[PDB]
Amino acid sequence: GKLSLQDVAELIRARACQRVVVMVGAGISTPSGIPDFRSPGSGLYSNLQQYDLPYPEAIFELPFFFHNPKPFFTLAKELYPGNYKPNVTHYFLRLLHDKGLLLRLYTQNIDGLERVSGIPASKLVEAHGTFASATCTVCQRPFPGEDIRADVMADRVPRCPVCTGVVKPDIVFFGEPLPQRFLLHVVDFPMADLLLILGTSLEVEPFASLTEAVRSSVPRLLINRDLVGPLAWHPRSRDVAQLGDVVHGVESLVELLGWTEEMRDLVQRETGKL
Ligand SMILES: CCNC(=O)c1ccc(C(=O)NCCC2CCN(c3ncnc4cc(C(N)=O)sc34)CC2)s1
Ligand SMILES: [Zn+2]
Repeated sequence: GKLSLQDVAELIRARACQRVVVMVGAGISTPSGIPDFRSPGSGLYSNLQQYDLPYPEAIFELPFFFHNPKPFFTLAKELYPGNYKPNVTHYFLRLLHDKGLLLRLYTQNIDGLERVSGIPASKLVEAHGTFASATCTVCQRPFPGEDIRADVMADRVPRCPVCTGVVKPDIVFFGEPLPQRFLLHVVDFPMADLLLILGTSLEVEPFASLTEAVRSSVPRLLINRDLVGPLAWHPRSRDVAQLGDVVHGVESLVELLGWTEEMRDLVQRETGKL
């Protein structure tokens, strides 16, 4: 350091960074048409009427859900795969994976767009869960998300064929532990050679501490509206910030990498398929 974005693009082009750990949050999917839930006016938590919620947290609370699962299932029908499309940020991470450089992608999002973009499940830590599978709330039988799709789209509350309990998509609700796959962090963070943080400032724990868990010389590259959170509170000499609009930050890195044409082709193939 002091490193630039171009310096990092060169280390990626040289394949000196081949165990990239990526952490992403809400800021990467606003260009797909999903506002952060906290956005005034447009965000889930400011639209209690269209979900029929009595206060915003209730949508991810287990006792409310048991009392009335319909608000959560309205969200599930909106966020279920096929409604929103990944954007260039997600396709960039797909390209990182197709090139052999992605160790893990840790996502705070529940929109499932990393998996839609074609990154395999084994590369993802969906830290707040996923619509891609569901579990009986009573007997714990697992179901593929496709298996409750028809119910979700027809506004029926899916039921378990063994015990008749309600079947809930595998979103982690308030107060529940993170998914067991979260503890891959123990193995992945000491091993990362490049930490890439997109569309989140990682203020909330246990994510916040993870930013310090990479080794001393690992570059940490933040592509985010602003430099806040733990990278700001405790800067390291190989940190890079690319601020402002995350799509422009990522298009800029894609060009420095020489992947712009390869990105255009990938986005054409995929949005074809969708
Ligand atoms: C420490 C043990 N458990 C925990 O720390 C937690 C368990 C459950 C937690 C929780 O917040 N559950 C609700 C799901 C979250 C998903 C991400 N989230 C978001 N907030 C704001 N905007 C967005 C946008 C999202 C998207 N685009 O998918 S997710 C999300 C907050 C609710 S936090
Ligand atoms: Zn059951």
